[PDB]
Amino acid sequence: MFLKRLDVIGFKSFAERISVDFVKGVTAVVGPGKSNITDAIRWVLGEQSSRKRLNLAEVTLTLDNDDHFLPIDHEVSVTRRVYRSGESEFLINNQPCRLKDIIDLFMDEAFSIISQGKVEEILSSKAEDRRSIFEEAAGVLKYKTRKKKAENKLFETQDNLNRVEDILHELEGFERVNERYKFLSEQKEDLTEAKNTLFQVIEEMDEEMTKRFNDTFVQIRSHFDQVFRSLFGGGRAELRLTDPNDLLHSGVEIIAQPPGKKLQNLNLLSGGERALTAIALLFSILKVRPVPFCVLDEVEAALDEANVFRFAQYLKKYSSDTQFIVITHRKGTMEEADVLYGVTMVSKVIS
Amino acid sequence: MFLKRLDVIGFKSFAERISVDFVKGVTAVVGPGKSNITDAIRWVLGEQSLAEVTLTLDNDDHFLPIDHEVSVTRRVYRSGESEFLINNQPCRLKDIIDLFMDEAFSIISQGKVEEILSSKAEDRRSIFEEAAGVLKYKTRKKKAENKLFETQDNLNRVEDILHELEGFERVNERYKFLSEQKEDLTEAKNTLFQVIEEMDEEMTKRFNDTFVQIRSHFDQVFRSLFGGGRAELRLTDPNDLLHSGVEIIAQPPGKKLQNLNLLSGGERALTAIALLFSILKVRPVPFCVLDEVEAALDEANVFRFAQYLKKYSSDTQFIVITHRKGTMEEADVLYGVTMVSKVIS
Amino acid sequence: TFEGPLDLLLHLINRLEIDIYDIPVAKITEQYLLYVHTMRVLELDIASEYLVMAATLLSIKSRMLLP
Amino acid sequence: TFEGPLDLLLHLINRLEIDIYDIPVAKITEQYLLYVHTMRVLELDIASEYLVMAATLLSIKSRMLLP
Repeated sequence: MFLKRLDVIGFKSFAERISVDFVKGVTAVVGPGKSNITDAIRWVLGEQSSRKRLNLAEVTLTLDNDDHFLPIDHEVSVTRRVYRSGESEFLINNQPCRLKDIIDLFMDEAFSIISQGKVEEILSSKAEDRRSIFEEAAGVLKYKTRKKKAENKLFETQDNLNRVEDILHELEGFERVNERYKFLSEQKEDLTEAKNTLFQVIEEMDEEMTKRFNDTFVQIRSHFDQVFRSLFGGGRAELRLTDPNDLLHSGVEIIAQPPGKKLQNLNLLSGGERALTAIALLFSILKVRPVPFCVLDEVEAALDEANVFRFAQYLKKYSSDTQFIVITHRKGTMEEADVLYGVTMVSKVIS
Repeated sequence: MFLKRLDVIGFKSFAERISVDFVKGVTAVVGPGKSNITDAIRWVLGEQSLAEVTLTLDNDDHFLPIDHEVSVTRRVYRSGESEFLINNQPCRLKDIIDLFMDEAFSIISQGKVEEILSSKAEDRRSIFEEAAGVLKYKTRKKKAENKLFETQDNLNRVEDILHELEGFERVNERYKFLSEQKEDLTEAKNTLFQVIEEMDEEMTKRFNDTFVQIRSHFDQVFRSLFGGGRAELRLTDPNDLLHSGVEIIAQPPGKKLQNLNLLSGGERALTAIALLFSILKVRPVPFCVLDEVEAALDEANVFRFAQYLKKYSSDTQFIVITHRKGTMEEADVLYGVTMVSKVIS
Repeated sequence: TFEGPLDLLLHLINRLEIDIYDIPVAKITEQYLLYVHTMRVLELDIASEYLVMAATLLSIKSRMLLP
Repeated sequence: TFEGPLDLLLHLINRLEIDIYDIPVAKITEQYLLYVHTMRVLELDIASEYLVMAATLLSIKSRMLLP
């Protein structure tokens, strides 16, 4: 749930312990080497993101240890180490543990970790793969998995029929034969009936899957336009669909007209407009499948002021929802912030 | 599914690539430095675990075909970074599970077999709760309770206004309704714990229905190995099941029914191998590795055990590593490993 | 006290939804929509679980036929 | 073609089980037992999912009461 604290020793730029105490809701980070705090959590969490200190006005280091205070519904410590050679350990409340063990209360998605590159990760990607982001928010991916295996399972039961059709023709001609053939084709006829109606089921389920998809896709459209204005003030914003049908494998375009320039294509928009639109997009996807962890890594650096304001505004208002830790050099957020920790390059931090 | 191969470079004792080709079902490993191959998979999977220039990377690859041929490969350096690649494209770790949960494999060493036998009989039931598939309920039930205290505290906070409201048009219309509604609310609350009961009845019904099966096979497998004796798994606090414990008692042939350890020998060994074949019966997995596990067994023992795997083939893929003779010729395919280390048939 | 754990929490869950959202009018709200999604996606997923198991037994029964 | 995706694979799944295991006698087999477990644990888990969601709305509805 709401993160209590982060303990930091020997990690990247971090010489001494610098412990960070992490309020519920909004929190802040200032610098021109500060960037590395997201990476900490990012890394302790296990998502993708030298890795140990070595700073030359100080002796190089062979371990890195980072700790997540992080209270759940108890206070639960999640802590991660690495060495040369080196081993790596995992400790819940400082007792050593496995990694599958990390998820647990995580799945019984989770957090979002947002940097400037991820915001390009999206905008750039060929509009085919993008729908994955909506499939994910439409919660429709699990169906897609099991459906997929039920099919691979279905071809099995299929091939056995063909193998059965083979004896049936060989059986065209004592007491053995007639009693069997009468039954064999009796039973196989029953079997292809089962098979048929399963695909039937996949249809309906594919109807719900898509019903599921765009029911959600429509909601994400509403908020995309509504949030776009709350930031640009305003313009229109829509998310198109290449191949409106063939939905399951169809694509999603993102078109935005910031105030001034007419409704047109992203990028050739340029600016920190093409930035803002995505921040707008993200607040809105966050509306359909929210998560109680959000970090933002120097994301508003292309926005101009009142922009930076309205964005920072949005987080000011996004408080009681999820815990927000944003890291930036920006002024709009800094005073609109709640709690700041300064980080200055070896690096050091406190209020 | 059934592992195709393991590519090995720069890992622990491993200088050159030594690639291992891993048949379906039974497979083998010989040595007096061989021990490190389990560790490879163990490590690539993500579970806990002089004459040449030192090395700053380690790269291990899982060929491993699924229902396609799917490569699972893991690297580490000094500083150092670590990468993750499915079919040699870089990936995240949550991404590792997927087809794993949509448990999985068992990895068995001599220490894990002590990990079990030693542990205070309280915690042991976790192994049966896990096979009784009853742990998931236990999670959600747990959060529904923590959720239930919430709805509870709000009532108390509501009971408070209700007494303050003991005395215009506002009051009477509200109080009439307020206690109307709260009365309805404690009705909901009550019956939820009701539900937890029934679900706890099924949870335990679920537990020992499975616990009974694991008992049958424990005794049946014990004989197939010792030939025979009795083996039972007791229950400390027969009721209070959910938090109760599990003792493990065995009488190998000869010595009467008595307590493990003071049994000693590779008897106390065998019983656990027996136990494990049997837990494997209730929640099987298509991956099993065994790290020098039969080293305390005497021959015909080593035989019958090795026998069991000889017969356990079409079930799951078995990779066992040992210096033992019973298994080696009863094996299917052997790879020699000799200390830097090297391997092939 | 009878019938099931399940249907009884269905009598229930149903009775709650109405008492929160479907109260006079039935006002669609951001967290109402959320509520239906979370619920309406589940049923698909549960269905998809019985879907896999259905196809399974078929391959199994398909298989008992022949040697 | 009607009713649900679900109950129709219930008519089904039920019909399969019987055709494999519950065929004359109803012989309990190692992989029959397995079959029931995998199935009978599921329902508990599904129930436990609706269990969490049930308690949830309660805290929610408990909460609308008061400011």
